[PDB]
Amino acid sequence: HKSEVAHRFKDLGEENFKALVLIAFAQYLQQCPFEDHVKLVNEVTEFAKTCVADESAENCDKSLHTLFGDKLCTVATLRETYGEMADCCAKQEPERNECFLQHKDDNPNLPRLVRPEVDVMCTAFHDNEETFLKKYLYEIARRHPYFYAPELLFFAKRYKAAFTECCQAADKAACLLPKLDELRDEGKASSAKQRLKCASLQKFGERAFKAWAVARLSQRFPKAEFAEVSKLVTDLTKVHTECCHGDLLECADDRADLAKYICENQDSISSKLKECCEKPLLEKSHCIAEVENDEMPADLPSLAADFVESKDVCKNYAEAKDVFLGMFLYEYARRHPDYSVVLLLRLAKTYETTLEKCCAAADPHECYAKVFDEFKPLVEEPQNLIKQNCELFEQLGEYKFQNALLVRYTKKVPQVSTPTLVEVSRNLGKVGSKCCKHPEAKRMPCAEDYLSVVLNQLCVLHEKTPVSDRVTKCCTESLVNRRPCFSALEVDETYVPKEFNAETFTFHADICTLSEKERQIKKQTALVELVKHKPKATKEQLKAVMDDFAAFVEKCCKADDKETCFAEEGKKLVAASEA
Ligand SMILES: CCCCCCCCCCCCCC(=O)OC[C@@H](O)COP(=O)(O)OCC[N+](C)(C)C
Ligand SMILES: CCCCCCCCCCCCCC(=O)OC[C@@H](O)COP(=O)(O)OCC[N+](C)(C)C
Ligand SMILES: CCCCCCCCCCCCCC(=O)OC[C@@H](O)COP(=O)(O)OCC[N+](C)(C)C
Ligand SMILES: CCCCCCCCCCCCCC(=O)O
Ligand SMILES: CCCCCCCCCCCCCC(=O)O
Ligand SMILES: CCCCCCCCCCCCCC(=O)O
Repeated sequence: HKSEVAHRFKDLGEENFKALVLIAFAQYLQQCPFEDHVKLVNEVTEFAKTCVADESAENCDKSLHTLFGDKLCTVATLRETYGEMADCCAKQEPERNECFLQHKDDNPNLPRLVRPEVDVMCTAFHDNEETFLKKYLYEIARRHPYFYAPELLFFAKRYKAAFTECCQAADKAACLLPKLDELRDEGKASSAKQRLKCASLQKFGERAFKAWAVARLSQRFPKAEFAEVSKLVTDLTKVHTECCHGDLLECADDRADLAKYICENQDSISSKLKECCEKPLLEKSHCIAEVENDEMPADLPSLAADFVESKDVCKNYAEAKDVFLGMFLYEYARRHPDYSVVLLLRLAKTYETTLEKCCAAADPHECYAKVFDEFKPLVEEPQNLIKQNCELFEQLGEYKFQNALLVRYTKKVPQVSTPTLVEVSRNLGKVGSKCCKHPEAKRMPCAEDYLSVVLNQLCVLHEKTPVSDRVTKCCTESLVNRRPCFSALEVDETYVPKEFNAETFTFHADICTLSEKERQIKKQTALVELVKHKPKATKEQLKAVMDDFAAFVEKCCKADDKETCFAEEGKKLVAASEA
């Protein structure tokens, strides 16, 4: 249409318009102060209206990329503050915006945002949330310059919802802290999931991304015929591509295009999309990616007919192989929402290998007549692994559970950072606590999601500075093999325990006045070093020693005097436990 500026304002809404404009500028001009942006966001919302009023107002017919670009190159401290970047202004069109895109900083050099106190948070809220919420939005925006504007928008309107319901409450913190934490982790398990969709696209290939796409998409839209899922896949993949590139506009659009094709052919695709395609343009796509598994036609056969028995199997393969291996995955995938995508993938890898050896051969029919056998062991592993993993967690709490994982993944790899062996140890915890709260039916997919991010923030931290091969081997490995590879570590015979240095195992009264989280971390931390010291430690020598540090805290951080309770009663463990 006529002037893209009005098209956007009218259909997005002055409100949303500002939010996204704020974000968009904040994602590029990471250095400039919040107050600056506010001035931009109005100077622009004020201009925009000029078209929402008579779209043929000077400059309205310009392209948003030209507009966006033109006003960047208007900032002033552009060079003084950005430099290199000021140099895109002398370039051009297509080239000017692309130039700008190459200069946004993955890892910004700002401080960690401290989370102030419920009280000031509240007080500042009731107060003008405009700038309570816009500033914090601005803050998150610049620290994560690649996060999808509209989505960051959606988080925010929940962070808004959050203060709404707690700030006006009895005991505030109690209400909100949980929520806030929950919204926090929610965002990392989204930031990282967004940064993983891409690497995997660049590392393993377009074929791989598609494979995954057909899998996940079928499980979700099981009554959609293959050619449909197939069409939805090619689109996704492209969508997932221009988005990884990072051109927030082209990205947004595609997602909208694909968003509304689906909307316009739901009968072919799904039912459960009724209540999402009634949403406004901005959410259409998000709502959908989050839609819920559609139901199966139940009456559905068995993959045996089409993939083992017939004849022509070998022929239908050769005749264009991915189509085939795709169909295979489709069918297998749609009949098993309860499997995590990568598991259907080895099923595919497995099957693939099998032909490939089989159609090359004396008698294929009898050569592969029996793969489904090769599948059972694959499917059963993660099922046993989740079963007894959620069972162990049923006994011990999140806390006592981590501590299990803590010892376990230290003996298997005591080279790694202690703080790291602690971070991940817990993150795992939460995953247990999360996804064990589901039923078998939805257990595995849910783990793959999280486990897949956690079990990576762990790699990069290890890519930061290497410490093990095994950990580095399981990290170079394929997204498909990455998991088992970990679930297949054994405990480091080679090593020699760490070197007694006590200043460690010594706990001054500090631990009385600390918080729930911190107390546990100081405990878990020593929990590790201790294992790092006496690696061959038993599930019973430990349990004792641990029951000892207990009632030692109970102790010291209790009866009248503290402060040397710990100290005298302290050393009465240090050497004290050693047996
Ligand atoms: C409708 C607009 C309302 C205002 C929008 C901004 C509200 C957000 C308020 C944030 C206030 C708290 C800041 C803080 O201390 O948070 C710690 C954050 O770093 C946690 O960030 P998250 O929102 O969990 O992650 C969003 C960024 N991700 C998803 C790219 C990682
Ligand atoms: C030091 C790094 C630790 C790596 C973890 C080792 C690999 C296995 C970790 C066990 C998981 C413990 C957390 C938990 O309580 O959940 C149960 C998990 O075992 C379930 O995960 P999986 O069934 O492997 O997830 C399915 C992912 N698959 C299907 C692609 C393997
Ligand atoms: C060389 C040997 C020195 C021994 C001390 C050095 C490291 C100590 C090793 C234990 C590390 C802590 C283990 C852990 O992760 O949690 C332990 C806690 O659950 C202890 O229970 P608490 O509730 O703190 O104690 C309560 C006391 N009660 C149970 C008697 C009431
Ligand atoms: C299997 C879910 C298919 C949903 C297709 C909706 C496509 C909208 C854009 C896709 C981006 C969302 C990423 C995701 O679904 O994980
Ligand atoms: C001057 C800049 C105006 C910029 C407005 C950016 C608009 C983004 C609209 C995004 C529509 C997204 C649809 C989707 O994500 O599914
Ligand atoms: C159109 C997609 C065809 C899917 C082919 C099924 C074979 C299993 C794929 C497993 C992931 C492959 C990883 C890789 O290619 O290195």
